[PDB]
Amino acid sequence: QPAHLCFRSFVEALKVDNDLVEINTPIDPNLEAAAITRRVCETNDKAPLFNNLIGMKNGLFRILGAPGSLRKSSADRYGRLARHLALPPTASMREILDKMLSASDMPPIPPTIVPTGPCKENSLDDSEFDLTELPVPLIHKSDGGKYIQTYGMHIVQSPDGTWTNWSIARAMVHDKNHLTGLVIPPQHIWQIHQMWKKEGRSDVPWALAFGVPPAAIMASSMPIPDGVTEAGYVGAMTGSSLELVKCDTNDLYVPATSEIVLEGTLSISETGPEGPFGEMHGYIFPGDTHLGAKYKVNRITYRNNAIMPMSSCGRLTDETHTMIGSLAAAEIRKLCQQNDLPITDAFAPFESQVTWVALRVDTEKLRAMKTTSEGFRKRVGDVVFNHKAGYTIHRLVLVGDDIDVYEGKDVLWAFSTRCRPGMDETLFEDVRGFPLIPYMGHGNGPAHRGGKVVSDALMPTEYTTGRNWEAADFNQSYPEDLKQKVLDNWTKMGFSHHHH
Amino acid sequence: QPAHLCFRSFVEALKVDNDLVEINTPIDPNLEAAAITRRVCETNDKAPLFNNLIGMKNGLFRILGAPGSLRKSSADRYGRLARHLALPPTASMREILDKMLSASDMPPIPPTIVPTGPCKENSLDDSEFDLTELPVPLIHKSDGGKYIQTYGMHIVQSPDGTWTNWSIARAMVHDKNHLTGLVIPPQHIWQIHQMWKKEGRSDVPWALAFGVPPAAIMASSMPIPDGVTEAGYVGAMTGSSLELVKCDTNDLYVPATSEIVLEGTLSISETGPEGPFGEMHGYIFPGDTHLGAKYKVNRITYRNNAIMPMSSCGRLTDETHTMIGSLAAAEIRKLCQQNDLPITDAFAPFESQVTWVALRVDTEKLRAMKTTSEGFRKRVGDVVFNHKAGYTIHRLVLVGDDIDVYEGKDVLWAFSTRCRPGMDETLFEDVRGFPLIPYMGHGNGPAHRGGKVVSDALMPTEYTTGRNWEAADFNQSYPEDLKQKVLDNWTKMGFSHHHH
Ligand SMILES: Cc1cc2c3c(c1C)C(C)(C)C[C@H]1C[C@@H](c4ccccc4)[C@]4(C(=O)NC(=O)N=C4N2C[C@H](O)[C@H](O)[C@H](O)COP(=O)(O)O)N31
Ligand SMILES: Cc1cc2c3c(c1C)C(C)(C)C[C@H]1C[C@@H](c4ccccc4)[C@]4(C(=O)NC(=O)N=C4N2C[C@H](O)[C@H](O)[C@H](O)COP(=O)(O)O)N31
Ligand SMILES: [K+]
Ligand SMILES: [K+]
Ligand SMILES: [K+]
Ligand SMILES: [K+]
Ligand SMILES: [Mn+2]
Ligand SMILES: [Mn+2]
Repeated sequence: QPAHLCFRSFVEALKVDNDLVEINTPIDPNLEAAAITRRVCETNDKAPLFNNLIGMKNGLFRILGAPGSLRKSSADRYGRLARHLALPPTASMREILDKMLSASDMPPIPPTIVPTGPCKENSLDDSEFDLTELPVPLIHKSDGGKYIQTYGMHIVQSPDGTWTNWSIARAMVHDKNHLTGLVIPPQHIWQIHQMWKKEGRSDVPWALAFGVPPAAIMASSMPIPDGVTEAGYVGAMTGSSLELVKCDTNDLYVPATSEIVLEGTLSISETGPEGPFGEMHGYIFPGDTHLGAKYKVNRITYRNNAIMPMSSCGRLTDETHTMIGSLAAAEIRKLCQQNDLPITDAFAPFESQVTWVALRVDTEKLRAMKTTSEGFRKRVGDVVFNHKAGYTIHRLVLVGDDIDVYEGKDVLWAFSTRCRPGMDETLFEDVRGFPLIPYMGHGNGPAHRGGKVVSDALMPTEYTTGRNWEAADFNQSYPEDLKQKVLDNWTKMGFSHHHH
Repeated sequence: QPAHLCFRSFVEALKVDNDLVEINTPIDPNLEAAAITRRVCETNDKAPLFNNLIGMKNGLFRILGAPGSLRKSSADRYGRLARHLALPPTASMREILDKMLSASDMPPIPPTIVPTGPCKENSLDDSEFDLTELPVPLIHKSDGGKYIQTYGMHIVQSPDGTWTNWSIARAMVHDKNHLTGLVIPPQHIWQIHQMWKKEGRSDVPWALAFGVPPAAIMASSMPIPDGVTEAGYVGAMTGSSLELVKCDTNDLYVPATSEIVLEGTLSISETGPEGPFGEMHGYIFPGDTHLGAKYKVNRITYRNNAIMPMSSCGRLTDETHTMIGSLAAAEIRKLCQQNDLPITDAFAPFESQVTWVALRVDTEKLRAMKTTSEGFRKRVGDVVFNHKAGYTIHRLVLVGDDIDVYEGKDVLWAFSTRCRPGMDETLFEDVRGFPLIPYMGHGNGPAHRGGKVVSDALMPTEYTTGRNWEAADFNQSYPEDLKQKVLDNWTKMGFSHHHH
């Protein structure tokens, strides 16, 4: 099975790529696995595969850390993401995001039901497992639980059957047969949960599949539109119908090659302690436990020699930056274009802890609009910050065509030099805020509202007659023939490779 | 003579350090020298010494580019600055800035007059030179003149004789015997000029010395207080009285080992076209010529085989970042402490194009103040943005004790995650602004006023009971014994030197 369609194949891909380290000696899921993974993520090292995890019994489970993190080289920086999608490992960020958006004006390719698959190789009933006895990781030393769920996909369906959503949301072990986790607005798992709560008749049928097709986990991390079933979007993106098996204890369908599947219910009434967790913005607030959603597990099915993917998230750079930020940016780019805004590109700079998105403007188009910064900033911020795709993003930075938004150095340069603090900015206090950012949930104002800004790093003549500077850099402040002479004589003179 | 006290010795130091490239084949001062230098600065390469400059005649002149720019290695990143000051080449930024501040509560060591020095080895009168016939560089292709003066020191004295100021301000050739240059408030060359203009009797006696003692050019780039004669401050800093010779045509005194000295007058009446120039923030606005100050040159004296230092300034990283930003930050640190503010450290992040300063707060002291963000932000911004040392800086970022302000990644992390846009900020519109920033002089508001902000990246409990998080990083989210085990087994397991 191809790497983008089968997690087990994905693991082999990483091995083939010389992007894997297999650890075959015993590793403790109490902190040690996650510490090694953290170090990998902070240094862009190879992904770790823990084949001998202390507490693994009856095939549950191995761990793969850092599945969507960065490689050291510039040439294949995003190669792990490219391996989620059948792209060359040198694929650019633009190419990855375009692949992720490609299905947005394609017909869905609905999934194909097959009678069995590897995820049915082993099963444990309601008398045979205990989630407290599995080798679930403690990821950060102050976490409020053992976070089994950092890289699987929750599956929930609307009561009417018309929308089946796939998404990542964290969850931790509560007891032998329950998890607790985040289920918060405006996320689709929350929107669906609310539908079941209003109906009031039953708990939500649920499955949580770990080690799913890599293309599927990418869509699970992207804010594709309300009502859109991720399976059919992934089908369209990959050009193939995904093969799904029915759960044993409910009528939901899981990828046939899922490594581990939990089947059960998401309560419409009960809650339990959840968190704290070392989160995407780089912090944990010890003791900050709050009531979260409560999941009951009725059955576990799994592959022989099952592998659990794990994100050891926190400070730069991990899946919460490479996937949450970039995939929200991609959706925001499309949203802006669908609102007739002249945006060519969007990216969430890593430097911003993925809290900013830089929007590259087609300034030819802007000029034809015959508008001003105040008006344009307002328009852009109303589109983005009133939409779910803008939820996680607190600062938008508008830049002109000379800036490569995928290069954080250049975004920081433009922001710092072209946007006058205050005057060139519009604050948005009456929009949904992202409480996980420390300055929101642990800050001086309302955790859930405001704290957003559009920062205009367009210069005045970019609205009127055209750019009126040249950069004071080697590229722009010297003629072509001179630059090439300099480069051709560089090592001759005594000064100092792309792949590396 | 020691490297910090003699430019010629400094050049040898760089050679000894394996930090110099000597180019002995003909190099054109029309763009080529500056293009090579620009490339050096954008790649942290070795400093170029152009020994065969097309147009050099009778010993005027060789060029040294990138005298205060960065080295590639992390261990000796700031080694060129350390060589200005007799510091080890591995000296940290903190150590360099502390050296630059050390003289601020020392008695001055006034200069020593000596009857001659190398700067008198050759001379040209008022019938023997023509500044249009020297190999003055064209530094950027759209510059409005040939900028002879990018790394020399202007010398001007108050009419009463009590203050002799040394400072860098740019200047370009106007004609055979005049320059034009920037002389703008609140700079000391402007303050002194204004004193002479109010007296109204004569033009200002002036000298411009190139290739001065490196310790002297560092102080020339620092906003030490009004009325303080830089020579005596450098004397105190270095523990030695600087040796100065009298000019031939006026009564000012220049360093005995200056490479090149121009003697003349700074007009109190005349102006001439100046600029545009590829400036520190990374831009040139072609055609943006304005009237600047006008200098008359009456005499040139110079060393045999004179060397002219040159800054090919613009995008990161050159002297306008390493020296302007850092030295303003140092002064701001002291200013804050002298105002009873609990600041331990200050630095202008390169990422900000040196337009921000990050201020590290002793939060134990802050807590004892029993204050709030609004009040504290106001206090800090009133101290800094009403003072000359704050002139160039448009954003101050307050951070707690866990942040190393000399590490721009960490400043960006803290800013992005701990300062709520709007609410956690105070805007300052009625302070002097820095017009050279594009968003000021070429922006939507007054070029000379406002556009400043204090951004509070202190979290709420840093004012009250203490930090209440731990970072989600390898350092903080794992116990010591585990971290050390991970590190000790890192290469054993299969994962991947300080000097490199
Ligand atoms: C890639 C990835 C995404 C995550 C998360 C993680 C990783 C690795 C972990 C490691 C588990 C950390 C936390 C961080 C935490 C978080 C919470 C909200 C927003 C962003 C992050 C959260 C989470 O716990 N809950 C949640 O609601 N959304 C998350 N997303 C974002 C969602 O996958 C993304 O928003 C999708 O678009 C949802 O799908 P939908 O559009 O509703 O169908 N997690
Ligand atoms: C290191 C350095 C400093 C510079 C400059 C340069 C370099 C290399 C060049 C390459 C020439 C580029 C321009 C950029 C330009 C600029 C203008 C104003 C402020 C900052 C930069 C300016 C300049 O042209 N004029 C000016 O007024 N001050 C400058 N400084 C700052 C001053 O040396 C610094 O401010 C000192 O504190 C002054 O001394 P004082 O305290 O008055 O005794 N230049
Ligand atoms: K999704
Ligand atoms: K602007
Ligand atoms: K000075
Ligand atoms: K704050
Ligand atoms: Mn969805
Ligand atoms: Mn001064």
